[PDB]
Amino acid sequence: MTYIVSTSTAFPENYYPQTVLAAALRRFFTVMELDFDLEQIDRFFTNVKIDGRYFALPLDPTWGVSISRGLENSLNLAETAITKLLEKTNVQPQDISLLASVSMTPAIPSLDGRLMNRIPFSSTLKRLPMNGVGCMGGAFGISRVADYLKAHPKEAAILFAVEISSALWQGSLQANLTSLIRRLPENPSLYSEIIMDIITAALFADGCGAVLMVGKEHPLAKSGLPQVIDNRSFLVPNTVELMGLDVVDNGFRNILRPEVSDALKQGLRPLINGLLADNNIESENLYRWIVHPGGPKVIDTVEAEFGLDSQTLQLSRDTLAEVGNISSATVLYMLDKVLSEEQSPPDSYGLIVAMGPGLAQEAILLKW
Amino acid sequence: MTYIVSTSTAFPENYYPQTVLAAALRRFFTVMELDFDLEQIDRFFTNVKIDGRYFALPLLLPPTWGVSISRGLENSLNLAETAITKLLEKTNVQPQDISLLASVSMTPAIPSLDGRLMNRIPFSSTLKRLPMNGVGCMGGAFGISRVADYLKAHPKEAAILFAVEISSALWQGSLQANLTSLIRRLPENPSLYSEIIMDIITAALFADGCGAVLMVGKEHPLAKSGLPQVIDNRSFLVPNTVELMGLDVGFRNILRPEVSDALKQGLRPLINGLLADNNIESENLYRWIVHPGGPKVIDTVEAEFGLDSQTLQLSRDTLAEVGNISSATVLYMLDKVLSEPDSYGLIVAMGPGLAQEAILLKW
Repeated sequence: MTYIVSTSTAFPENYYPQTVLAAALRRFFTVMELDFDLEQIDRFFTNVKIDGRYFALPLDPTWGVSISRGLENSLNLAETAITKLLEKTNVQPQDISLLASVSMTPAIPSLDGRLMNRIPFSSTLKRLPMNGVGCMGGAFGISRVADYLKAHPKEAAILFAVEISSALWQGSLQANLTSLIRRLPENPSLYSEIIMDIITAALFADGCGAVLMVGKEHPLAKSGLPQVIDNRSFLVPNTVELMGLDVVDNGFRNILRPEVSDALKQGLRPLINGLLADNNIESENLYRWIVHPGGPKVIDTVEAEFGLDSQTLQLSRDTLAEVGNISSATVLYMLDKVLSEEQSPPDSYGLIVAMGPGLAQEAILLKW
Repeated sequence: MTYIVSTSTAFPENYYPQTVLAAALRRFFTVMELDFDLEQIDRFFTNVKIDGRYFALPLLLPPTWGVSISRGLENSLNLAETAITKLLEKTNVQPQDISLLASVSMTPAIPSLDGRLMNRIPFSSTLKRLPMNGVGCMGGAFGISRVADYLKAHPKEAAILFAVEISSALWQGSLQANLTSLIRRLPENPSLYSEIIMDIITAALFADGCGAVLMVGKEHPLAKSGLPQVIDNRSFLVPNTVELMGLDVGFRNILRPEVSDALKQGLRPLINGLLADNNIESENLYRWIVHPGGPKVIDTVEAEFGLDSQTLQLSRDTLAEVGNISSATVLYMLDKVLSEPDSYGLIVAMGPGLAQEAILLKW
């Protein structure tokens, strides 16, 4: 089995409290003289339960130069996270066999290839650049690397996830919101669309997380480290339209439909109960959950679906409170917290759970 | 080791001769009255040695970019489903019996193409997925490598890789806008001349298509002895070559001439190493399958390894019949070889990074 040796994170410079971001969006609503209840901005920016977010891209361009900036910031955060991971484990870049990445940032070549020009990996490094997975990518990545290390038990591998959600604030939100409020009196059907764009504006933030995992025979694979003993994927049929990221002319639009939390119920239990059953364990046997905070409603749905104590998912709400939704990186950040400042009984069980576009969910069974 | 048991292709409905496509671009130049020598169009459309290309998207005086991406997405889905279904039918393999679906494509898709296909084909809801990007024309070869590693740890499982690219999306407005902005800015800046030629070469070269391959572990029932085994694979990235090849965001294909030269930096260190740790000399290779980025790339590989000029003939033939269909090309090539004796072979491709991938096969 694969061992989680260590983790690290990296965040951009500017941290805005949630009220400042809501004031910015309201200012845009007022300046363009858009006709939408200004208090609807505050309601959804407040009830997402986020205290403040990191933005790599300014709150004060062209879509080309915005993406170029986002590429640069993605690379910077990934470099910082990988470097501190290597230094805290005392591992040289040439001893890393596989470098896996997840990020919605457009990058051809991928961010991992780009990073080999700033960190001295060997030229024959294997790379695992994934995409089309959105918020699930963090957990997704662990699974893929875990599978990789089953056949490479002597190797070390690094996964990183980095997202620049603030790129939506570089024009896409503005253009789409102006058109939608334009048509609201013409066609009230679009009200639910504006809400979506506001919720997206209230929800998503920037960040990067990284994790070093090793195979069984690797010199760093010691007792007392979290072991990835199994993982599983699930895709809820006929839910493509509930979540995702569409490319539009001026930029992207984020798809997060209100149905999501209900749709998730179709996959959560067969995924998890099936995984645990196939490892002769029940959901009550889990000492800890690390559940991606899709939002307060997503967390509540997991709580209800598994009969969990109201404190069992507090890490999800805590994470969402301090950094917002940093998409694929969130779970890694959470895992980082758990490894760095929380205590795990020997041989206890943990479960990483994430959801995202498809609508797809990933579940990973950890053992201490 | 890992076996390759079958392959399939899928192409759009319309096949345009290279002469028609060149004439289309010249028409656009002339209607806009762009001050650029139109004989450079023919030249580079002729010099790429492509006789025709499949274009999924309409052949341009442009619709919305969101609409173009929607069409690219739906066409990519259609092609991949056609190829996957053909693969499954020709092997009599049930979709429920597939353990992994890996995809490579530059068509933006969140969720990925492989996820959306689970609604078209009855894969089990717990299908493992490997959706890859950022690799361009290397993806096909790249994909095979990553699937082989997977099946190394899952020796009785089956996986499918598909590669699908819609280059014709770049004819839906990006090339026109870029070429006009460059040409009517050329009098101010004579440095932009290079930028124009690159676009022409892009317009001359890339095409649409899809391939799929079914791969199995070693204990799988389909792992018969007539099939090629992936016995090793290696990857290599040339330092400080990011700006030579790639795709920047419409989009703009990046393909600088120096690629041909930077290519030399990677190939021989890669290939010679991969053969060396497998007790194999480059001369006793029965077969080569080299991604045809262009005839200049094929000639570079030929000279760098001192090959017989028929050894890479499959690359020139492929480029003539289907053009450069990016990550799918080498699958379309593999499909030929399987369908057209204790010997070794290698698949070689190159793409953005600038990265190269090499795979050692044994039949």
